[PDB]
Amino acid sequence: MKRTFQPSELKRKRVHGFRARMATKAGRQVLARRRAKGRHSLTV
Amino acid sequence: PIQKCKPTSPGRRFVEKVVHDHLHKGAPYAPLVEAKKRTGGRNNNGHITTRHVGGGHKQHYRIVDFKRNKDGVPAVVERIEYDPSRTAHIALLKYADGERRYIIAPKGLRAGDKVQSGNDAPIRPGNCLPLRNMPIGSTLHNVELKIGKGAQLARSAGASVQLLGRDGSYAIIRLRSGEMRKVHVECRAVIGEVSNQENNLRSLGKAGAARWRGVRPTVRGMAMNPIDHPHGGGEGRNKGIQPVSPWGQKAKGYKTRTNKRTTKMIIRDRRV
RNA sequence: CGCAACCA
RNA sequence: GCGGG
RNA sequence: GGGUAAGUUCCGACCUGCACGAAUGGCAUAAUGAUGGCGGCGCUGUCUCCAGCAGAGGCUCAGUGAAAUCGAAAUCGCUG
RNA sequence: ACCAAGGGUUCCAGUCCAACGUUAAUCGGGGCUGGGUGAGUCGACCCCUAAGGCGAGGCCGAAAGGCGUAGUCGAUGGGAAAAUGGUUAAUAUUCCAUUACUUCUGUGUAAUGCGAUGAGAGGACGGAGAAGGCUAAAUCAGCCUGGCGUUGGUUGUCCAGGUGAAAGGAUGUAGGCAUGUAUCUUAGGCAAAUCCGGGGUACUCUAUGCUGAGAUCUGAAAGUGGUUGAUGCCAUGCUUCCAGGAAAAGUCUCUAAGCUUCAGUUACACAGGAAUCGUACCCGAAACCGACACAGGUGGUCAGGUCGAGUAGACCAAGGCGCUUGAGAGAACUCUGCUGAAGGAACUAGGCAAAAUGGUACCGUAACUUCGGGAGAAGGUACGCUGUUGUUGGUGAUUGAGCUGACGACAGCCGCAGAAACCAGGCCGCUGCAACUGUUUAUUAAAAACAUAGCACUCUGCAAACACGAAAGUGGACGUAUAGGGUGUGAUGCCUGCCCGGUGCUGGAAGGUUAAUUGAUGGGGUUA
Ligand SMILES: [Mg+2]
Ligand SMILES: [Mg+2]
Ligand SMILES: [Mg+2]
Ligand SMILES: [Mg+2]
Ligand SMILES: [Mg+2]
Ligand SMILES: [Mg+2]
Ligand SMILES: [Mg+2]
Ligand SMILES: [Mg+2]
Ligand SMILES: [Mg+2]
Ligand SMILES: [Mg+2]
Ligand SMILES: [Mg+2]
Ligand SMILES: [Mg+2]
Ligand SMILES: [Mg+2]
Ligand SMILES: [Mg+2]
Ligand SMILES: [Mg+2]
Ligand SMILES: [Mg+2]
Ligand SMILES: [Mg+2]
Ligand SMILES: [Mg+2]
Ligand SMILES: [Mg+2]
Ligand SMILES: [Mg+2]
Ligand SMILES: [Mg+2]
Ligand SMILES: [Mg+2]
Ligand SMILES: [Mg+2]
Ligand SMILES: [Mg+2]
Ligand SMILES: [Mg+2]
Ligand SMILES: [Mg+2]
Ligand SMILES: [Mg+2]
Ligand SMILES: [Mg+2]
Ligand SMILES: [Mg+2]
Ligand SMILES: [Mg+2]
Ligand SMILES: [Mg+2]
Ligand SMILES: [Mg+2]
Ligand SMILES: [Mg+2]
Ligand SMILES: [Mg+2]
Ligand SMILES: [Mg+2]
Ligand SMILES: [Mg+2]
Ligand SMILES: [Mg+2]
Ligand SMILES: [Mg+2]
Ligand SMILES: [Mg+2]
Ligand SMILES: [Mg+2]
Repeated sequence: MKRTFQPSELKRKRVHGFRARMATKAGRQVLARRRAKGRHSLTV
Repeated sequence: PIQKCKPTSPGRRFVEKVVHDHLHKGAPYAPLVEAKKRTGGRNNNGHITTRHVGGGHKQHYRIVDFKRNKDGVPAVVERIEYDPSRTAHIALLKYADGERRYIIAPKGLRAGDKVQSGNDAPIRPGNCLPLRNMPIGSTLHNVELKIGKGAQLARSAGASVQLLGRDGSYAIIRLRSGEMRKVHVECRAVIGEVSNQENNLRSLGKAGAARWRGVRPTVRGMAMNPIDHPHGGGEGRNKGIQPVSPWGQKAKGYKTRTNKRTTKMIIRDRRV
């Protein structure tokens, strides 16, 4: 069967990347939350 | 005119095609075409705003001169051409100084014929004139509504309007819908009827022919569930409801014109 | 007979 | 509570 | 009525239509359908009624090694 | 076998076997140690743009923000240039050899107008089909080298192996396209133009230019001919059809501005450069997506022989593998197959499943039909090998040899069977439903359901109806009533009766009833 992941690094970086998160208020709140938790990776 | 196809397969039995031996077989005039991408009926927000739209052949937009603002210069017809964007044919005019333009072809216009614009233009099919200088009872097409804007009315393949009579700064014309309207006499019209004129005798013959024109299939609201259409639901076939649109507007006879700004220009509407 | 008013 | 019969 | 030795199905009729019916279309229709029903020729292990044989498991040996379940068990029949 | 994606060292070598590997393991995609990826030409970066995104100002919005102009990004598309051979344990169009090519710099020499952010041309493009010319490739022959056969024969008309150097340069053919040239002139090209477009003349249309596969020449132990022949190339060509088939830059022409004896341009010569990143390895996979070394999934490219229409199929080549538990035994029972007396659907809800049919050529083929079909209807005949004899086609050494395709006629030979294995329609009669091809419940429903061409009703006069959105605005549509939206019906044939009381809708407006508003009257409270 064809499964749901189907990787593509360009699409990953354009949907969930750092600059994609920094481009909106909600994504910057995502970044603030993950810094508050102390995550070692902020984004994909 | 119209050619019926032999039933050599079930999808050909009812294909009535329109055939014109005088249309230019070849590439359009390249300086006058531009790209025209398909919308799918999606707006700014990416939402579908017009259903049943999508697919179809790739098409270029031909730049048709609707304003005809090159007055006093005679022009000669080079060729009549297929225009995928509309139902009428277009004529490629070569003006007397070398400029090339596209216009909506009149009914009997052929290669080699001469057209002109302005106040002085003779009465001749394809000549653009202000409604002051048109004779009463004439058959017109490509009619302005605002001064200087360009032809807006009677542009489809067999369209034409009747000039019924001028009184003051307004000529009264009759439209194809059966409606009597007034237009400022400074608006321009073109003499004659629009070209193609057997466009409505064709028969697509099969579903794929409609798909080639960018039409997607229509689903009846009767065939839906209540969550999707006000006609939806029911055990078996049921339409126990006054017919209505997907958004709940009545579909048989209910009038939807609400523009009060231009109502004083309508002398007599249809249905009278 | 209809139109409209109804918060023990 | 306003008209009709 | 036909078809079968024998037909609640099928086909053709009849009309007493519980409760058909004309664009929630009526009645037909060549072609088409992995569409529903019925019949026939061929062909057969579908069957009468199963027999033999081939390979793969099963079984025994060596190696590795699960699962659901589980109150505890010294966990038979019959009649009540 | 090779790429992209994805992975990320799994690649190679030495060493180790606890764990991992569905068993053992000395082995490994496991552990430890070391090594390995070489580019002006390959790809990316870069220049250019599509869909789309972001978007100075701007418009809109309680705020957050939304849309969008100028612009700026964004490949899945456009834009320079390399071949052959050799080499490592592991890289090679990258290293080496040989022979090329592209584009930049400078430094000169000789000539002299250079020209943009503007204008024009070009890049620039669909489906299908066909004829030809070619080439790769394959095969046979020739040539070179070796061989003389465990068992009859094998010094030949025998056996086996090997053996055809590319890019590039020159040349400019088969083919394809445009009539070209000169001169005068000019309501166009945001202003200019010697340029493009438009006019007029004279000669030309057995003329000029562009383009162009391949051949030839060159490169440069055997190393040369034939046949067949592409899906590759000419060819972004040609013909035809309608549903009418990206953009921008690089490129070329022109002038504006600006310079001017310079700078810039272009011809040549000399010298020097072409950065950066990727490059190992895996690709129907044990390395990617599926929790696994998982019978699944994964885009593109290459793809030989015999027979064959074929990329089907059987057996093989190159290449790669034996699928990471085996050994016995040969019970019931289960699975997967093969055969089966006599019968032949009696089975069963139901011929479910199996069996059967099956190729090529020729003969023959009903009802019905929308004249196309039905139809491969149904059904029947022949088919192997050997020899003899005929017609014919294609290439074309020297008109026509050698090689090769097609079609027959006779005669014989053999078997149970000649379509020999593999491969490869079962058919017919009556009937309901849906015209038809399509679509659908990913994962128990493929259908009579949905759609459909056609039909009808209705709305819509354009700042359209309608939809999305808070608005700005966007779609409808760069469309204009032969159009667009909604609703039902559903090819076609013949047709489609009656009812306007109810509920809708459309028209009408005499009267009744009726909101905010307005505030006449009357009543009260206060007290000079
Ligand atoms: Mg529609
Ligand atoms: Mg439903
Ligand atoms: Mg509802
Ligand atoms: Mg019902
Ligand atoms: Mg029965
Ligand atoms: Mg009914
Ligand atoms: Mg009726
Ligand atoms: Mg009805
Ligand atoms: Mg029976
Ligand atoms: Mg006991
Ligand atoms: Mg290894
Ligand atoms: Mg072990
Ligand atoms: Mg290892
Ligand atoms: Mg924006
Ligand atoms: Mg701003
Ligand atoms: Mg860019
Ligand atoms: Mg790309
Ligand atoms: Mg390697
Ligand atoms: Mg094509
Ligand atoms: Mg011997
Ligand atoms: Mg770089
Ligand atoms: Mg490699
Ligand atoms: Mg493989
Ligand atoms: Mg799984
Ligand atoms: Mg395995
Ligand atoms: Mg696998
Ligand atoms: Mg095969
Ligand atoms: Mg038997
Ligand atoms: Mg028998
Ligand atoms: Mg029975
Ligand atoms: Mg029985
Ligand atoms: Mg069956
Ligand atoms: Mg079978
Ligand atoms: Mg159907
Ligand atoms: Mg189907
Ligand atoms: Mg499906
Ligand atoms: Mg299902
Ligand atoms: Mg199913
Ligand atoms: Mg229906
Ligand atoms: Mg019908």
